[PDB]
Amino acid sequence: VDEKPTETYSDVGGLDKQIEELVEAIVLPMKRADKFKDMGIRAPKGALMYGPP
Amino acid sequence: GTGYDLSNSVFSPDGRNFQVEYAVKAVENGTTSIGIKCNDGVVFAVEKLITSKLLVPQKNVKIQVVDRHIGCVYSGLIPDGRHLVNRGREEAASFKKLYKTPIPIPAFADRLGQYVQAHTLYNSVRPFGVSTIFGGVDKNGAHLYMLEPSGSYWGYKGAATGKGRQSAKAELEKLVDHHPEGLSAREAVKQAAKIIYLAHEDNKEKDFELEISWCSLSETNGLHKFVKGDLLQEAIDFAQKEIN
Amino acid sequence: RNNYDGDTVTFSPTGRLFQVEYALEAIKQGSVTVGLRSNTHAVLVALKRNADELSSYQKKIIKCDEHMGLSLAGLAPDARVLSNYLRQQCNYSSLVFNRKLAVERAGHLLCDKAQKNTQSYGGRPYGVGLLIIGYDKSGAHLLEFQPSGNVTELYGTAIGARSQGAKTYLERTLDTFIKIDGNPDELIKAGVEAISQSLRDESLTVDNLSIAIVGKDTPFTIYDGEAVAKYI
Amino acid sequence: EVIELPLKNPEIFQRVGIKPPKGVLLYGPPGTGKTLLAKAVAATIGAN
Amino acid sequence: VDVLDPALLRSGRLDRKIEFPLPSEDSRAQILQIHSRKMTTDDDINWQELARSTDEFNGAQLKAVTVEAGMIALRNGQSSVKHEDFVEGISEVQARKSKSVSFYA
Amino acid sequence: PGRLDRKIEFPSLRDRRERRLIFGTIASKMSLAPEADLDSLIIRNDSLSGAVIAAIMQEAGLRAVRKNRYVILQSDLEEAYATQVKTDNTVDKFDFYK
Amino acid sequence: MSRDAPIKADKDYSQILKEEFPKIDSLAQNDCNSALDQLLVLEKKTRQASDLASSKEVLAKIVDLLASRNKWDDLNEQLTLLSKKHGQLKLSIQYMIQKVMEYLKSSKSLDLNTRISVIETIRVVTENKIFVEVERARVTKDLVEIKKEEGKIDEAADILCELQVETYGSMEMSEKIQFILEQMELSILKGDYSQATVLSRKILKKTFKNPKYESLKLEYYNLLVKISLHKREYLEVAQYLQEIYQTDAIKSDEAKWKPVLSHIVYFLVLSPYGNLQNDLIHKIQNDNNLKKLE
Amino acid sequence: AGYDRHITIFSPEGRLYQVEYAFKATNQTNINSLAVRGKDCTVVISQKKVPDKLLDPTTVSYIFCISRTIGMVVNGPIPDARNAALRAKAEAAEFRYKYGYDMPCDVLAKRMANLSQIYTQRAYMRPLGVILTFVSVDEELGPSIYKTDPAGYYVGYKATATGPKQQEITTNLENHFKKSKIDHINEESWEKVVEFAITHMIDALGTEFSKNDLEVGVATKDKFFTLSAENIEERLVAIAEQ
Amino acid sequence: PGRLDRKVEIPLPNEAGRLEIFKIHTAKVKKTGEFDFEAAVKMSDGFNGADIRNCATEAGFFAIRDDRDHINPDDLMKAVRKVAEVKKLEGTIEYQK
Ligand SMILES: Nc1ncnc2c1ncn2[C@@H]1O[C@H](COP(=O)(O)OP(=O)(O)OP(=O)(O)O)[C@@H](O)[C@H]1O
Ligand SMILES: [Mg+2]
Repeated sequence: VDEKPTETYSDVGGLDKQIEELVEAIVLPMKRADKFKDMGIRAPKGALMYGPP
Repeated sequence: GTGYDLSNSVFSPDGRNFQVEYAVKAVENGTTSIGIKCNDGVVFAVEKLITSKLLVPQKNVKIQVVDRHIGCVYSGLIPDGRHLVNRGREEAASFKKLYKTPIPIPAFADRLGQYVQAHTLYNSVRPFGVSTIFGGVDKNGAHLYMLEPSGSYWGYKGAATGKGRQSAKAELEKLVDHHPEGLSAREAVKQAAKIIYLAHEDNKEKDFELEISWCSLSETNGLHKFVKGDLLQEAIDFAQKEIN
Repeated sequence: RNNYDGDTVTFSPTGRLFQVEYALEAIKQGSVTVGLRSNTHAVLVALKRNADELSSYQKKIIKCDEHMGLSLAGLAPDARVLSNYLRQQCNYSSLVFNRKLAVERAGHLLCDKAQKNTQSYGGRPYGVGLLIIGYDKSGAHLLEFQPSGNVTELYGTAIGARSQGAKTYLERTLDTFIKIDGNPDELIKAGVEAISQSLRDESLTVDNLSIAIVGKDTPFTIYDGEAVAKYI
Repeated sequence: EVIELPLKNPEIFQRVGIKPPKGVLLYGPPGTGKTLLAKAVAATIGAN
Repeated sequence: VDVLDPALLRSGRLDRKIEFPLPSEDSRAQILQIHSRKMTTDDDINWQELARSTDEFNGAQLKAVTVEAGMIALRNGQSSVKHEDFVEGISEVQARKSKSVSFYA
Repeated sequence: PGRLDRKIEFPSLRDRRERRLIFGTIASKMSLAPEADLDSLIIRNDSLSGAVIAAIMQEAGLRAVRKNRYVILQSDLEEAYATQVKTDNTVDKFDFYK
Repeated sequence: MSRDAPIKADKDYSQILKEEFPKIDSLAQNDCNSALDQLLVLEKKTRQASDLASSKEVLAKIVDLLASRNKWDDLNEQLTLLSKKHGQLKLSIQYMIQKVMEYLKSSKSLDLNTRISVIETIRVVTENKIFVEVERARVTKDLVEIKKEEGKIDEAADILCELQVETYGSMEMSEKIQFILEQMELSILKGDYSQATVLSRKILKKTFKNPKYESLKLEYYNLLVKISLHKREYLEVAQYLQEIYQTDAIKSDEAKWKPVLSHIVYFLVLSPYGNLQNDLIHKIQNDNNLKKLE
Repeated sequence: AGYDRHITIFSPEGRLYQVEYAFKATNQTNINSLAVRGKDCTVVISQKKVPDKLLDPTTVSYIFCISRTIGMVVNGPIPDARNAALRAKAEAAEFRYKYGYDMPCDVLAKRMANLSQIYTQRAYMRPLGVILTFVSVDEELGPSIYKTDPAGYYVGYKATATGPKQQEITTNLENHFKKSKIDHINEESWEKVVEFAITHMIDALGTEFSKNDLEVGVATKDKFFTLSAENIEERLVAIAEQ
Repeated sequence: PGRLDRKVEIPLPNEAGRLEIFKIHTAKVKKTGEFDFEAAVKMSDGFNGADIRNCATEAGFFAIRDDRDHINPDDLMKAVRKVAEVKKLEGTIEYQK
């Protein structure tokens, strides 16, 4: 780390649905880890971001 | 792998013709076509995707008729399926002149399977890439086949192909369970619609239009015709009611 | 890879023919044309190209028959074959059944013509898309032709160079031109508006616009020049 | 057959008269749990 | 994605396979305004106009509408960007230089 | 020369004489039963090598221990031969060049 | 298959004719063959799930036949007919064989009746080996014990020794051990101690090391004493009684070690002077057990 | 390295790799056939494997009626199965009106076999992947079985088998004929010769069969019919009962 | 072989055998009581064991959004189609000798 600063998802214009899918993958198994313990599923080990450059 | 495509008659070491398997993959990208055979008929329903909301609605069909009693619906490339039905109308017509009767469904099954087979046998044509579900009613009762682009066919109690074959084969599999008896063609009209509605969650990006056709011995005088008007609206209400 | 072009007779692993898609490309590179219709008329308006300013443009509407007509977009040698084929059928209908050819039956004959090149080794699927209008006994119709051979009926469509701008115009104004019937001027005017929007780095000229029309009491008529200067 | 029966007792394979075998190849298209199989037999027998 | 291995891409490893398309007409619009919140903004400009006229523009090309507008504004010798400068910002990148190459049309 | 003069080839196509001999000598070191016919596995496939004869017998006693049996039957022998029969096209049973 | 009407109908039928079980049993007094054929019609089905359910009803009906001392003959016949047809997969009949054995015990039939029924059961199962085994070995044990009292005890040595070479199954280790020790006991009586030895080498001695088999370990060694005694090898007999001594039951109970310690000592002296006899005799002296005996 | 991307171009061993990959396409439906000779019949019993429940089983078949006295059993794939069946039928028809009599098992099998050779002779068609076995009782040869292969090689037989587990079928048959010392089954009605073919197939594969899982075609003297599933069923409890 | 005497193939799970993998992981997780899953799993294709244990995981991202403490047949079947869809853009399945 070099302490990378935040630039928030709002300054990534458009592409709302993709950001919500990508947030499900990385952000929320950490946060709602209360929910992985309730539900009893396994954690995802990564999310691929592909597309045209 | 690599090799033994680039030709359409070349055997693989495994014992196959690669290019012919790649045909089936094109059929999978095509829209969902099902047939439910019934005890005194057959029902064909098809999922006709809406390119844009500028399309004229109920004026474009992937249903085509053959002779005056044999229904056909294809999944795969839209024009390839057309080309294969035109050949079929001429063949059904030659049979009809020659013998002074309409075709048997087993008769048509043989003839079509030879025309698909002919383009897998030669080096200067690309094999077909459509499945075509067809059937109708004859003396010997109702019958339903589904012809694969490989040139393979069998009878089916119920048949599905296209993007939605994953959902559709499963719904039909419940249908035999709930009715081993046959299920009337009327109640199968309402059924045909629900099957498509759940198969349209594999092509969810776009909107669809539901077109139902049928051919029934006692409620259509052996003849194929489009299901429209009140029968068609009731099926919509049925599918809408249970999906929510 | 891309070694599954080079043959129009080989399916790719994905189940496309690359060759037919590459035919779809050839269209975009040629000129744009717009179709739209009502229920009393079908109208085609087309951007004509020139190669230099001693050249006097190139005709992209061919009269098929007096109740049919088409525009072209893409290769011009491919266009000539199909507009000729299409005319055989219209003449046949007059000679054998004394009957105006129906747009829908026309289109499926065109479909066939295409699938003939697709199966065959040798030849190419045609490098041109046509937007076909007619007015028969069942009133006005408009079909969109493709290299694959798919004919699709539509109230309005566009193919060719930068055609999204015209399709955007069309979408917004779909219902406005459907409801207008009896006034030939308004459908003419509406198509004019669409093709303006299609353009990028150009302006309309009196010799860009070509207007083609068929109706209930309108013979096939091809307007160019000072005939599109009432409706510039 | 190959791994767990000569491991437990190689004495019955001497009566048969063949050499005790060793070696298993696991091959298949991935995600089929060839590693999972290794972790399942590691759990249960509890050897080195 | 077409050259990635089939043992690489598959669950257990990469579980989510999220695609990013070329940005839609609205989505394009949104990107313009998000770069324009760091520089001069005029109320002559209409960002819903510009979005429609960009057809087959990916997001980096849309940074190259907004950057290149400020290049037009400087070449003028303006200390202000106008809406026109943005249209001529669209003509800078298009993957063409305003052509087609044909021997048939 | 000065280093190798003999370049003694070792083949994988072999012949019917030497498949027969390698089998009886492996079947003289372990149990058999009266139903166990070894001279009918050298004709069905024909491009078998010496290591695979050491696969076939080992696997014969793995069918035999599945049943829990002290001898090797013709049912055991056949099942184990169908594993690692080899797919080779250098075989003769599928020929017409005779 | 392709039709799902037969699966439903038979599951229905089995439930329905189990509430009519009293009506059928009363009609059995009237015509036992009229009643039984009702149940047979069910087991003509081709669905194995529903065949398991209708065989439950067969088992109920067949008690009356066994209980009567001339109707058990038609039991013999019935077994034969049910098994040969298809065996209804291999599931249905397995359940039947298991429950027939317990009914034979509770009827208390004549020794003759009990043997003939078991002899016909093993005839059916001869060449089958699918999961019959688990049951078969329990089935044959009913002949052996009846045959002990008979002058047919030697014949019982033959049947039971061959059987376990073909039968193993999935039975527990304690059961397996118990048959093989019984067989060794019948081979002492047959007079082939050498044959007994071969059967002793089948079960590993490593299998004895746990305490659920603790009693079995005691009888086993003691049989190996009798066997090398018979051939008059006193070094082997000396070593076996030493195995018995180290076993926890013998060693801790005050009474049980006594006759064992006395016997090791008598036999060790009778051993041929080896290097083995040397190491072992002076181990005996190390023990404080020995000093209680005089 | 050249030499299965072409029909006609030989390998440097003198083999045609592509033609042999057709002898290896007969496993694609994964069924086994057995046909044996009795003393007044020729029997063919092949699997009917109906994989799915969406299929109606009574249209699934490999046994084709070719002509009044001629059946054919197919091992290998359906598309080529149908091509083989029409040509043999077409030829059956041609022979009768041209030469004015019924068609024997030899005459048909030789003609198809020569036809396979033609299809390999040109590079303008491919070989088919199907193995054909013709079954008949012939007008003066009696029971006849002629196997026509994908190259166009044919040899007659007392008994033949085809499919993935064919080797397991082959040992059982060999041992029978060796011990009997006849080239026939001496059972004197076809109902027990059929039972005999079922009997050997259960033992070879180790599998039970049921009504849906067998197909049986019977060539009898001067007539031919393929048996329904309920008649096959009668046969199957006849086996079980002795 | 002779180092390597058996060569065991693990293949794709078959149509009956994918639902047998599915049944164990639905022991593990919470659910509304489903049993019409077995058919949907069975005629859905393009899967492997790994992706089956992902079909439960992807079904709990729909549970998260809607706000559900269980996996419905709405949550579950929507998830089987989503996993299925991505597998058939890439991950062809490697060739096996
Ligand atoms: N047979 C199974 N039963 C239940 N879970 C399974 C099964 N097969 C696979 N899984 C799941 O998939 C996971 C991934 O499988 P694993 O990585 O072990 O596979 P592999 O076939 O060796 O592939 P690679 O080595 O290329 O990653 C397991 O941790 C488990 O969650
Ligand atoms: Mg691994």
